[PDB]
Amino acid sequence: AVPETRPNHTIYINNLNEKIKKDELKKSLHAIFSRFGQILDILVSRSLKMRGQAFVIFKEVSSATNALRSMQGFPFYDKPMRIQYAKTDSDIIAKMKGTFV
RNA sequence: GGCAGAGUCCUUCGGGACAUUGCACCUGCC
Repeated sequence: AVPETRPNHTIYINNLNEKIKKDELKKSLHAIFSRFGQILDILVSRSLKMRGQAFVIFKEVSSATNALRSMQGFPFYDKPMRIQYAKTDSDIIAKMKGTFV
């Protein structure tokens, strides 16, 4: 395939298991991604489109670049999964730039 | 303030049938 591949603040992971809880999927993303840097927050949805994926916000855009080079296609919930950068930024960073100026 | 969806619809929100390897940061009842 031909993925544009672009750097962003939040990364989107897909191809996950379809039987994870909300406190269990958010606790695993904060333990691995935090090892690289400090995480701000993690959101997980269980809708049809979101039936196996999550989003993590890194303190800086560089913190997500390293989390993808080492976690590119790694095991998360008893299964292999590839990570692709997110398409847009996170709404929490909208005010982190400086109380929305 | 309880609770689910965040996938569609009947709807008194009480319950109920049926689909999805797919870029989200959100609403409603009382």
